[PDB]
Amino acid sequence: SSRKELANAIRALSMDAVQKAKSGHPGAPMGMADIAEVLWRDFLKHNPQNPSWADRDRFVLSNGHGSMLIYSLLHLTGYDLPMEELKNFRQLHSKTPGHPEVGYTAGVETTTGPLGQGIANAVGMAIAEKTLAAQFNRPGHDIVDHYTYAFMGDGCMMEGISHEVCSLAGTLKLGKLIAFYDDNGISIDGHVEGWFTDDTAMRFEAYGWHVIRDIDGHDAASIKRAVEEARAVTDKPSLLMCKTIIGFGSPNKAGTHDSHGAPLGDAEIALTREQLGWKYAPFEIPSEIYAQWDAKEAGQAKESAWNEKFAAYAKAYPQEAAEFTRRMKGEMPSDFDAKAKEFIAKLQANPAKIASRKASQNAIEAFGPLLPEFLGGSADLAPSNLTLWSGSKAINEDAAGNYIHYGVREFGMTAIANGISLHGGFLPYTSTFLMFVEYARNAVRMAALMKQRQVMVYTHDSIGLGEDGPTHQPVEQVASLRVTPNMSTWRPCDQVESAVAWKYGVERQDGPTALILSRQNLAQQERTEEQLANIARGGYVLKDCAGQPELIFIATGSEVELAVAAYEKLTAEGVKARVVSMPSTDAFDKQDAAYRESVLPKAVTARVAVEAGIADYWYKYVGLNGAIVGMTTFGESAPAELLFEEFGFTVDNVVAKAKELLHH
Amino acid sequence: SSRKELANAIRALSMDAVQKAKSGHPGAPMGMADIAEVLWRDFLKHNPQNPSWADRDRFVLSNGHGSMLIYSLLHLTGYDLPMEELKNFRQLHSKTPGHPEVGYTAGVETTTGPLGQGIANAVGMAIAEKTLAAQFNRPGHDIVDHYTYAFMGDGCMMEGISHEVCSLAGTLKLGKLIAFYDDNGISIDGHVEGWFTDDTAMRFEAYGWHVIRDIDGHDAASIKRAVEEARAVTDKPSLLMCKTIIGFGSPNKAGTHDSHGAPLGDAEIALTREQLGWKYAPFEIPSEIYAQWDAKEAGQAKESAWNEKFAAYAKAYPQEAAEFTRRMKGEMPSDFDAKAKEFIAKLQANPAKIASRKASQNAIEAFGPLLPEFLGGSADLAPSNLTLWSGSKAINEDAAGNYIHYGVREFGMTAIANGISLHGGFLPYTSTFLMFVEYARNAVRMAALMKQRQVMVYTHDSIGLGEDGPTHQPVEQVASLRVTPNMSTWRPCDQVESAVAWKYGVERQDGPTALILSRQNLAQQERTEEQLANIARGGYVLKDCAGQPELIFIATGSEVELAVAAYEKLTAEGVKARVVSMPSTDAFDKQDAAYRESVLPKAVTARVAVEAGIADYWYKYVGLNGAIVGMTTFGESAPAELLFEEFGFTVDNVVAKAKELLHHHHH
Ligand SMILES: COc1ncc(C[n+]2csc(CCOP(=O)(O)OP(=O)(O)O)c2C)c(N)n1
Ligand SMILES: COc1ncc(C[n+]2csc(CCOP(=O)(O)OP(=O)(O)O)c2C)c(N)n1
Ligand SMILES: O=C(CO)[C@@H](O)[C@H](O)COP(=O)(O)O
Ligand SMILES: O=C(CO)[C@@H](O)[C@H](O)COP(=O)(O)O
Ligand SMILES: [Ca+2]
Ligand SMILES: [Ca+2]
Ligand code: NA
Ligand code: NA
Repeated sequence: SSRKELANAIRALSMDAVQKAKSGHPGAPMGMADIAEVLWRDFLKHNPQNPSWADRDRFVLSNGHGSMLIYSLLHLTGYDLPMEELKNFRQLHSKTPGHPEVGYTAGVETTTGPLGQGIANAVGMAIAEKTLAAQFNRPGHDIVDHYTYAFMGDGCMMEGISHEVCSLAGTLKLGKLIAFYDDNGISIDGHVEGWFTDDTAMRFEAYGWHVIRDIDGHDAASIKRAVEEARAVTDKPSLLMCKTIIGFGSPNKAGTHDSHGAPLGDAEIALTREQLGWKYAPFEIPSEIYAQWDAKEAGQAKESAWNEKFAAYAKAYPQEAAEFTRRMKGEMPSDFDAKAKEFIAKLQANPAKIASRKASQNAIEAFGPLLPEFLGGSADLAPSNLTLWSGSKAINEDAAGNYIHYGVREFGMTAIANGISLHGGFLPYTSTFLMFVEYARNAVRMAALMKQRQVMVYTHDSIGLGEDGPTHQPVEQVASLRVTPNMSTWRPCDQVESAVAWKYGVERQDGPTALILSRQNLAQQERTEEQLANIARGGYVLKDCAGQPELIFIATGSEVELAVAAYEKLTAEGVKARVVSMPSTDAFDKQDAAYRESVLPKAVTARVAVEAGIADYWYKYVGLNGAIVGMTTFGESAPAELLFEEFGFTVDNVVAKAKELLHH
Repeated sequence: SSRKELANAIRALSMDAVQKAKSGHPGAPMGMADIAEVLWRDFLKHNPQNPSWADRDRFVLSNGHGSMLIYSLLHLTGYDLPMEELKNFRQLHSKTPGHPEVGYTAGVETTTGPLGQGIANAVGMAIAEKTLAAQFNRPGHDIVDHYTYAFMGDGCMMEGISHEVCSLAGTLKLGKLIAFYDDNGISIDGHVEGWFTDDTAMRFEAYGWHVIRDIDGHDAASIKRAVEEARAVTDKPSLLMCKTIIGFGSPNKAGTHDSHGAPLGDAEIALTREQLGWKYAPFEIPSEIYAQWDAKEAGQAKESAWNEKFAAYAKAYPQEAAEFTRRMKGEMPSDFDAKAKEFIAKLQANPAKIASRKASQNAIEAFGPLLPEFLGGSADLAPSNLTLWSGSKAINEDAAGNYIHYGVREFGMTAIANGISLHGGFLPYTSTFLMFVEYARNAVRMAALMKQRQVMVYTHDSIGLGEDGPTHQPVEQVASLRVTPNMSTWRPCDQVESAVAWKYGVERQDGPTALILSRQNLAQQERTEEQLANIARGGYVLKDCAGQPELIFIATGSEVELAVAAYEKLTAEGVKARVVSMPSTDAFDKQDAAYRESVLPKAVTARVAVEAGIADYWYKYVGLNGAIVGMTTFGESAPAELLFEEFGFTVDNVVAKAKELLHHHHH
């Protein structure tokens, strides 16, 4: 068959699957099919029989609404994605959700949809390949060597995150990153000139990319030559400016916004079949077309050749090969748990009053030698977030390093780190001031949705940061993290809880962990062995009474010391008081009911929550018959001590609120 | 005095104020002082005695950590910002907070700090000036004519939001926007080449800006020439790339990251005075330097001339002049309240089962003729968010229009709209799918912090959107808005609540209002006159029983219909039940204790919340002895009706959960 006919198989499957679902996006798949045919058939290195092959090329669809493009490609090339799944596009529990999801579908590398994040993930995958190659390749043994290809459209280009990640990709000279821009002139509001007029090629040259202008995206020869040129440029990422017609093939809807996001309609599909010369019924693909698209034979040959290369590497570099396998599987060192517990015990035995930002740095220092998979960084806040340890080596200085200077790019950093975690081989950590989680907020959500391990180091957690004032002082950010599905959030009260939280984060296998860390020094609490072991349960009894409590304080982070002081004053008066430290609500909620009852007995309604964050969260644990010593407003610019007084974080106020609650 | 001596007054006040506070940022004020001296003394059109003059130039410090720069300028030029306030930099309830805050300080135009948002606000101020000029100027009467000047640094340039807003500024040919880039080579991690290597000039060329390269930012004559050039270019925004030395004047810290964000130290300040030739003690400024910096006489003259221009305009164009004054003051038309109430009453009397996105469009259509100040838009989702009405006119087509095609730029859109609201003359509305509030999330917070009026139209609010799936289906986003100080969030259950929420939003002068709107059609509920009036109280009794209820359902948005159906089933079985519609938790919480008790009586603990959003929020209203029919997970890609079934939003499940709750209460 001709290359145009092979590409038209994508067009047919895509328009027909959208039509059957009565939902979805035919335009971009139809517009990009010729580009996809060249990339996938002539260049992409992959094995449909093993989508997890460590050295495969990675493909990312940043314009993820065009999901039928990737489903068509996966089906045609021989992945485990049968025609009946394409006939179930957008249907409950199918392998073909409306935007592609990692884990749902063989061969999907990332979850896209939210514009701009796919290209960010691709930048992270390319950073991962470059760094892993530098760490593991040896003379005569280049076990890491693969490309990262991304498709993206006008939406991704308009989004700010594209500026963040493509600027950084230029600095890092990511020569194996090749992006294809679907330059079709159309967005949802219509012809893009009314709102998008950049000289995109000039912009990307300003980032230090190699840019190929004016590619005819409907001409295989033009596309193929451009990809060859891009592959030959090894010191710069490449952008291929592909001029396409959205909805290519449709007489009446090609080149129109109408083709973006609704079924074409039966009559228009019939006219499109006529225009394309496509004679096959919906969901019919002839054996000649499968034979030319199928990648099983070539893919298995390429993966087998790589396996033989890896076996030879392992004979010359046995310890390195074992590390490669461990890290690509995402497994932890066998002795990590024991060594981390030893560190935690040493902290409990040797008290220190330090900020939890510093306790975090100390945990990175302790873990660093044990976790060569770390690939950490901060968004231009290394000396403030405290993300460097003695063994940090920045990848802009040493490609085999373990640290990224992300610049002032919080959203891009977080979505890059999602690509790093998706790639395999690394454990990313990212960092900024907690307030600026709001810049990165949807990438944090995406880490949780995609079940990715990433430690998110968020310092300067409250009014305790002081004079920088209300634009910087978090109030409501922790509450929002706490209610995000699959997110783990820890607000440690001292250096011991900080180390436990770090351990919890690195040991997660199926989602991210946010650490909520202080600028100001935090006192260390005394703990029994049982209490020390129970920090990891997220909530535990720190101070107690004999018998059933009359009053329970629930406190987190920097406010535990305040709650303890109130407990001491009320205990001396003869109140049966308790203090619960709640560093992680999510870990606590996952405990068994007997444990939760032992900490927060259901019969004890006189509960006082104490936290320098938004009060409304705490109704979850205090109900309607308790009290909350929290924030209800933005902060103010002043020294931290005076802010804690101004906002009621005083022993007198905590005691008064407890007494008012006990007097009923 | 020489220009350098006058600039050195800024350097002295800035380093000394930081030193006294033992906190703050001396580097950027010291690096930009010469640029500021030229801009403020030779070009800026302003009156220190009236910071609210409608036609003043607007200045924005996007690198807001350099707050002592703006406090020095305001003090030296004669604003009501006494030296004692500079001595109280970063102290509780001073007029000199660590990052500048609009409202705290005479002459501060916006609250900055969070990088990139100041340049976005400036783009919005420049859009506002261009649009207002096109709407109001008449032949011989150019009553709107002012510049927007912004300072920004490497951090703002790295941030994605700068790409969004500067790309759009290029499309809109904002010739009165002039930005100065503090190109000093330093960020917090050190020398920026390790992480920031853009050819920034070429980037801005790609946006359609007029770029002036390689300006010596310590040479007044060079700066002045560059500003003159930028003013002469009327068809492009301008970027002045000013090469500066961070901490200029400090022998040991100039050009270093150490100068960014800590006091220089007393010993270093002494050496800096010696290098600069600045002899005056901390907080000392001689009368001769005030005489050269003061802007009161020139500012009076400029505003007086403008007032005479406006008087001539008002004689020739009396109705237009009255509209200009009304809109610049942020006042509403005198008949708006009555006309909006008439619309709301007509909707209650004439049911329609439509999506609340459509009810929103219908409210825009109804209000549009009454509110010529609207300056609305969507982030490339006009046909989905339903933000156009018959009178919309995009400003890229006609500069006197009322609508902005923002493109796929949610964060930039929202921070531009903050600039629009700060400028005066307009009532902005912005729009995207609710999920993508997460892209714009800190700009929403900034609108709340700055007490700005903006209506945020967030459609596709739940799993009810269907097949687009979990990356698009909000779950926890509304709860995040609900816990934001000074935010107002409305999740209307029908077209009537939607119109009430729109009215509330446009009439809310001291903060923003988010509308949480459905893709799918919503049933209209029956209401008495009192219930209709009670929608605006945020939470109200929609269905009731005689005597104390056994059970109270609390529901919002699309789930009110489900809660009412469950109420009807249980009522028919003899259960004493009540339904509370809670379109706005923030408005409900602001009602007095007696009203809140009347809706959610403390004696009734068997409370069932029903909302297709994160369950954990609802403990606030149901306590520990109730039930929540909510989401606890991400969504799924499927038809909406199957998702509602899958996730338990069915009459059978709500009734079962309510009966299970009652069984537990009884035993
Ligand atoms: C912030 O994140 C975000 N915001 C909005 C949308 C909705 N949306 C999908 S596509 C597109 C605009 C056009 O995107 P574009 O790639 O040009 O596509 P085609 O129409 O296929 O050419 C828009 C506006 C999204 N998915 N993600
Ligand atoms: C997302 O929002 C955000 N993130 C981080 C910061 C902290 N910060 C202030 S400044 C700067 C980096 C350097 O900013 P830059 O203008 O080059 O300054 P100078 O050091 O004065 O040259 C950084 C990193 C902020 N305020 N806002
Ligand atoms: O610019 C910033 C914050 O935006 C920093 O310079 C801080 O203002 C001070 O840093 P720390 O002393 O809190 O680490
Ligand atoms: O691209 C998008 C959403 O990201 C749109 O095309 C929607 O997928 C369909 O729009 P509505 O029918 O919900 O308005
Ligand atoms: Ca497009
Ligand atoms: Ca700088
Ligand atoms: Na290349
Ligand atoms: Na100009």
